[PDB]
Parts: sequence; structure tokens; C-alpha cells
Amino acid sequence: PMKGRFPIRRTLQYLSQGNVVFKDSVKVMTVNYNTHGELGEGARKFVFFNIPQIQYK
Amino acid sequence: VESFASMLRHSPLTQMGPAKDKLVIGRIFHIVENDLYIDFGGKFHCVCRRPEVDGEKYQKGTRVRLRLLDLELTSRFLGATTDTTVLEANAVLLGIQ
Amino acid sequence: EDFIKKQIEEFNIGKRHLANMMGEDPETFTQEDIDRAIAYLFPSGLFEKRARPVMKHPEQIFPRQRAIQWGEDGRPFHYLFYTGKQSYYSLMHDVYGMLLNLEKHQR
Amino acid sequence: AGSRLETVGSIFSRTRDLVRAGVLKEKPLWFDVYDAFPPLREPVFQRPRVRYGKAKAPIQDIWYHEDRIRAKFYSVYGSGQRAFDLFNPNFKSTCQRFVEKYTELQKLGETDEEKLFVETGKALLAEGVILRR
Amino acid sequence: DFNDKILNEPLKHSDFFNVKELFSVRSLFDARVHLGHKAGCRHRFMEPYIFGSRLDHDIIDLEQTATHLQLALNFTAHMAYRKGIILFISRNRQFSYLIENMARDCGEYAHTRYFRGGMLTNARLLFGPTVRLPDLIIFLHTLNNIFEPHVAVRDAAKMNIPTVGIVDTNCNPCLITYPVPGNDDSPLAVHLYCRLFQTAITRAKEKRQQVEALYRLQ
Amino acid sequence: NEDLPISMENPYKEPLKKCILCGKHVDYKNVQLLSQFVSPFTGCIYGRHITGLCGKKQKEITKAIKRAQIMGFMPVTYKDPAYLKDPKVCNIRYR
Amino acid sequence: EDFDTRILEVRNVFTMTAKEGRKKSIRVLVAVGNGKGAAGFSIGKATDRMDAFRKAKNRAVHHLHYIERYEDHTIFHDISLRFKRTHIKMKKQPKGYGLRCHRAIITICRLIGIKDMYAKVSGSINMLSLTQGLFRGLSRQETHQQLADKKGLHVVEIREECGPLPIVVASPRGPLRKDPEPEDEVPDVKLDWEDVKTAQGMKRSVWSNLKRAAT
Ligand SMILES: [Zn+2]
Ligand SMILES: [Zn+2]
Repeated sequence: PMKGRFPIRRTLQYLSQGNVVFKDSVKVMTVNYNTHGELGEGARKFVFFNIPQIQYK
Repeated sequence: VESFASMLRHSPLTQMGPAKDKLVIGRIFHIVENDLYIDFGGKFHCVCRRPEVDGEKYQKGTRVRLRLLDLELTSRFLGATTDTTVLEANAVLLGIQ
Repeated sequence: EDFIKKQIEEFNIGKRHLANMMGEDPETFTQEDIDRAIAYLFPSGLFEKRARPVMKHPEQIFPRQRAIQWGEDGRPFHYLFYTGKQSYYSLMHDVYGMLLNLEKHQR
Repeated sequence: AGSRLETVGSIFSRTRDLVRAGVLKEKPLWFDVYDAFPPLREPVFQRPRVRYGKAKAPIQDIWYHEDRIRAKFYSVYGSGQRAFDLFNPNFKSTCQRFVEKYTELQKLGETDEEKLFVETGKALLAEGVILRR
Repeated sequence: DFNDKILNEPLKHSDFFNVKELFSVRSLFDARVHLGHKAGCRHRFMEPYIFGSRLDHDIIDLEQTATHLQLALNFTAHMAYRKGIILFISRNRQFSYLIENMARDCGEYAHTRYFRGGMLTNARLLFGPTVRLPDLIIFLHTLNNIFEPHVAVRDAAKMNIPTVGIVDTNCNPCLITYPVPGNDDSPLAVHLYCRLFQTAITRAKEKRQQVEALYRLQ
Repeated sequence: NEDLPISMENPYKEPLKKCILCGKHVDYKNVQLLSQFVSPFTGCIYGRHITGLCGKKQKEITKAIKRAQIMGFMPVTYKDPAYLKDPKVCNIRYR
Repeated sequence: EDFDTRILEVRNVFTMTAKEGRKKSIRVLVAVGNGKGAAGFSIGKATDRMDAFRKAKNRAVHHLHYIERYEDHTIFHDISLRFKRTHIKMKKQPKGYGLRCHRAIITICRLIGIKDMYAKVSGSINMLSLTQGLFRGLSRQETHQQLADKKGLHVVEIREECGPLPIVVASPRGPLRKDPEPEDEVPDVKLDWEDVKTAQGMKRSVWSNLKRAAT
């Protein structure tokens, strides 16, 4: 089997189903997310699951 | 109607407590020519040797008083996932009635 | 099973024929007479009696075998049938019962 | 025929689905009665797995506030003179009467455990029961 | 078809033979069925049937005990009314005499002596080609002297025969259909189970007799 | 409901038994005690199963014995004859 | 007579003895089945080939497992398992497909009565353990009535021949559940790199899609 904890992240259709496409203007995006931020759980799960979709798109 | 919890709380064993270092009266149900088995209480009977004094005074229905160590002899050894049992109980007698 | 009665009646008829041919009344007759007649009419140099010719009664010839131990349908008759050694175990049960009864009383 | 493999599942499942397949000529005797009066737990084979770590058991021991006083009485005045009779149900005993007195005194007067214990001792001495351990 | 109707009639009714009046938690507690071996003798699959523990001794849940006992008695009585063969097992030699005697009294049969290899599996070769193996097995002591699962539960689960065993804290209730938690070892418990089974099977037999007489009348 | 059990400690618990010296103090100068804790003839130190005390106290007294031996308070081979008529704590069977 | 037999393998086992030395002992594996979801595997050992066949066939017809099937021609859902270093992965497949599986599995399915599926075997190839794991999985698979009555929801089937139409498969026999399942997103499920490859299409191999014989 695949080794990642959520191999659907590494799958290709997961990257393609991403529903976001940035404008040609934005060149760089920076993220700052704490590890144990109980409010930052959303940020951490985003950085874990979604950024691959963004970078692929 | 009375709950089994109530019957156990008022049971003779819950008030008995630890079986060790406690006297109890009992009687025998089977007896071989050399030894006698007392049914005293709880689950198991206790096997005992016939004493040298008053040898013949041991028949069915005799009420003998005696102490006991535990109501079940068990022990767990190095390779015993379940502790070995004896199906009996150790006891020492010093009187009758 | 009917072969047993067949052999019995045929053996009785053969015994009557034997008495007739030897020449005595069939009213009184014995198995020592049977064996003497067989030894005389059919001698044999065979040494073992089991091999020598013998006209014996079928009850003693055939070894008794247990009849059907259960009825035509359903349960068996004896109460140890579902184990072997039923007769032995029933006898031992009766023996132990007698032992404990005598106990409570007291080649 | 009948299926001899029992680790698969329950006898009922096997008999039922074999009758459905049409292998057996007709059901056995116990089938209908089992279907009518099923048990609380379906009989299925499962292998026993020893425990490891902190998975000791859902079971816990049995103790009581009055068991505390039973312990304290067995410790202070132990080996009661009377011989316990386990045949008789609801058999009254020295320790049982003593725990009854303790409880009634403590939930009537609402005093300190040690002094109500001492006065329970005084009360049973007035009653005249022997106090030798 | 009316024969099948008579066979099926007792099923729809609950407690149709009045098996409930025989047993009560009073009688069980008096016979000391509620006892259990030490925690060292405890078993996982028996854990949930343990109401609790005291002095490292196991205690049985009497509500579950009564439920399983009711179910077992009802099943045995239905089978007896169907004239289904019943076979007892108690490898414990302490009560073989009493158990064989009550088996004789019932008319249902028993096997307390040593169990032979494949007695049920190869029964055809052992006894004969056509033989009616029993329709119900029950166990007064599920374990043997060495405390392994008696081969009979395995053989019955294999050859599709129902089993009803009194399971102690050491026993394996997984294979049992109607496991009855109780005290396999105590003489009061043994005698009480024997008397209950006597009453149940005899009631079922006499009830079949009376129903057959009523139908012969009609 | 009220008759039901309750989570609670076991007051039947026997208190943890303590060795004869679990609480007491030991020094390299109590030659009496340190000679009670050694064989009389060969001078060999009796082990734990002979002595019957906890490991911490066994270690303390054996180190103190070695210290006294090297210091001069005690000999190595023969137990002192004056300390023989004292209580025998260490169990034996040869007599 | 409803049962049909099949000999999966035969081998000439040899074990030595003091005075006679090497002894030939035929071992055989067999299966039996109706074609109605009931079947059974078995082994047979004997000095003679025909006698071993007979022993195996008899104790096979006596030892049998039953397995359900969805619409008389498929399993209910794909089954992936391992058994003695024998990984096996069967995939459900709709009609008009056939049986593209290990020939042993093909014969076993001929006996069972299912007409089409797919399967793959990985790791060791010991067809005894193969059959054992096969029957284990086909017995441990859950039916749709079972799953519906367990969960408390309505099963809904969707085809490609049929458009966006909900086809109910089975409903709970007991009281239906009130609330629906919350949408499980990005689930923690261990998937297979080979099937992900074959789905992404980048995978290439001459040996995959062959135009073999009938079924
Ligand atoms: Zn027991
Ligand atoms: Zn200490």
C-alpha cells in the first residue's frame, strides 16, 4: 500500500478537484501557522491537505 | 422482590469477609477410610485428615468446627497463563460442635 | 436373523435323520451320541477339534451378537448407547450404587 | 450433509443458508425453535487474545463503607468466638450485629467514627456479648 | 399438515410450558450458583457475565443467569415436546452417579465417563450405518479434569448439533449456543440443575402425551 | 441502587511488612550487628534469602562490613568469638 | 449429483521410513460446488491416486462453505486480504465482463455460480492457502441487507447504463435511523499504488490487457 497517512493527498485526482485558481498577479504566498494553536487547527489541516491542490493548479 | 445486590450485601459471605483466620462450622458429605471432606460453606469443600484422638467419632452429618486459610487453593507458576487450582480448600480443625 | 431359526430347525431335522440312520429311537438322544456318530460316519485325521468334523447345535456354533440396539425409528433402548461400553458402564454404575448403599448402611 | 466448519459462523447461519441453497433435503428439528427463541448472544468462534499494556479489564472489585468497618473490626477484635454458619441464609453473626450497631449509631447521632465505635463497644458490653478479640 | 401445525403451535407462545416458575434468584443464591473462581481463573469471554469481584473471587450476574437459564429450559422443553434426543455430559466424577440416575429417570441419556476420540464424528463406523445421533447436548461441567474444552462442544458445533452448557469463569462460552453462567462445582447447584431438567423434560413429555391423546380423541 | 458496590480502596490490605532494620540505621562501627550479618566460621556474608531484609539495607550493611574489615574493626576470615552468644536472626539448617 | 468436482492440484509427496526408505504418498487438493453459491475445498492424502481422489471428494462434499452473491454473478464488493504471505485482491465487475483471474479461482467460481469478476494475487503462490483465503474473504464479506440493517440507512445503487437514477438495493428491516451520515472527507484509508497507477493511466505494460481465451 501507499505510505502516507492520507494517500489521497498524493493522488492526482485530489489535486485536480481543487476549486481555486489564483490570478496571474499574485506571485508569492506566505503562511504562518503554529503547531499547537487550538484555533490554528484549521490552518494546520489546510496546510496539510489543500496546499498541494493550490500548487498543482 | 429483592435485588441480587441487596441479597449480596446481606449475604453471609460479605459479612464473613476474608476466609483466613476465621472459625466456621461444617459437615461432611463423603468420607474415605483415611480422610474426610467437610462441606462448610462457599463453593469448595475442604479435605482433612482424621485426627488420632476420637477417631471413630466422624460420621455423616457431624457438625465439626474448624478454621480455614482460603476457600480455594491456587498458584501461578512461570509458564501458567492461568493459575493452577486444587479444586479444594485448606483448613485446620481443633474441635467439634 | 431368521437364518438362526432356519439352522435350528434344519439341525433338528438332521438330528432325527441321524438317529434314524444309526438305528435308535429319536426320543432319547444325546450330543455324545452325536459326536460318536459323526466320528464313526466321517472319521478325520485332523488333530484340532475345531478342524475335525463336528455336528453341533447352532446356538453353540454361532457366537451371540447383539440384536438391533435401537428401535425401528428414533431413540435407542439402553441409556448409554451414545457412548460405547454401555453394558460395562451400566454394570459399574449399579456396582457403585450398591457400594454407596452399603456405605450408608454402615475364584 | 451438513457443514462441519464451525469457525465460519453460527450453526444457525450455516443451516439456514444451506437450506436456501437447497443442499439439505429439509431443515433439522432445532431450526424452527432456535428461530423462535434466539439467545442474547449468537454462538460464534473467536480466538482468545492475551492482554498487553493498560488493557487490564472492565471488571472492578466490590467494597462498601460498611466493609471498611468490617475490616476494622476484624483487625481490632478478630476471630470471633461464634462459628459462622454458611448453610443458614440471613445468618446473624457477631460482626454483622456490630456493623448494624455501628451504622445505626453513626447515622442517628452523626458523631465521630472512633467515638461512636467505642460507644458501640460499650453498648455491646452492656448487652453482654463477649469482647475477647 | 395438522401434525406440522401441532409441532409449530408451541413456538408462537412465550413461556408456553411454564418454565419460569421452576427457578428464582432466591433459589440460585441459596444453591450458591453465584460463586466463581479466583481472578486468576477468570476468562475474557466470561468477564461480561461477571457482576463483580470480591476478595479476588468472581461473582456472576444473576439477571443474565436467569435469562440464559429460562432460554435453556424453554429450548430443552420444546425439544422434549418434539421428542428430540437429549444427551447430558458431566466429566466430573463427583456427580456421575446422580447424573446417570436422573438420566435414567428422565429417559434422556447421558455420558459421564471418559469421552472417546471421534465418538460423535465416526459414530456411523462405531455403531452402524443408520443411527440417529442426538438432537440436543447439554453440559453440567463444560471442562474436563485437566480443564480443556471438552471435545463434545467442538464436535457439536461441527456436526450442527445444539449445545447448552453451564459455563464457569474458566469455561469458553463462545462455542456454546445457550451458555448458562453458574457454579459448575457446587453440589447444591448440580442437584438443582438436575431437578430443574427433570421437571422440564418430564413436563414436556407428559404434555406431548396429553396433546396426542386429545388429537386421538379429535 | 444503594446496595450496589462502589469504587473504594481495600481496607483488608495488610500493611507492607518491614524488615527488622528497614527503619533503623546502620553504621560501619556496630560490629555486633555486622557480625550477626555474617557466617561465624567461614566469614562469608549471608545472602538475602538467608538474612531476610530489603535490598537497600543489605547493600548498606555489606558495604559497611567491607569498610570495617579493611579499617580494622572486623576481621575477614573468622567471626569474632565474643559476638556468638547473640540472637540468631539469619536462618540456617546445618544445625 | 448437483455437486460438480474439480482437482486443483496433485503432488507426489515423499517421506522416508526406517526399513523401506522413501515412500510415495499422493497429496491432492479438490473443490466441489453446486453453482448456487455453495462450495467446499479439501485435501486428500493416500498411497494411490484414485483412492486419494475418492477420500478428498468425499470429505469435501462433507466439508463445505456457503457464500452469498449480489446478483447471481458477482461478489458484493471488492475484497483485499493476505493469508500466509499470499496477498489477494478481488474486484467486483459488472455483466458482460467475464472471469479474468487465477485459473484456480476461475474453476472455483465456475463451481460457485458467479459469472464475472476480476482478481489479482501477489507474493507467494501456494494455491492451498490461496483457496483458504479466498473462501475466508468470500465468507466474511457482508451482504447489503446485512449492512443496511446494521447501519440504519437505505442503500442506493447507480449504474452507467442507467442515468442519474437511485436504485435502492436493500432497506433496514428494523427501525430506520433518523439522521444521515455526516460527509466523511479526506478519509484515512490505505490504498494501493498499482490500482492508483492503473486509474491514473500512466501505467504501461504489455502483460496487462491480453485477449485471452473465453473467460
Ligand atoms: Zn468450576
Ligand atoms: Zn527495609
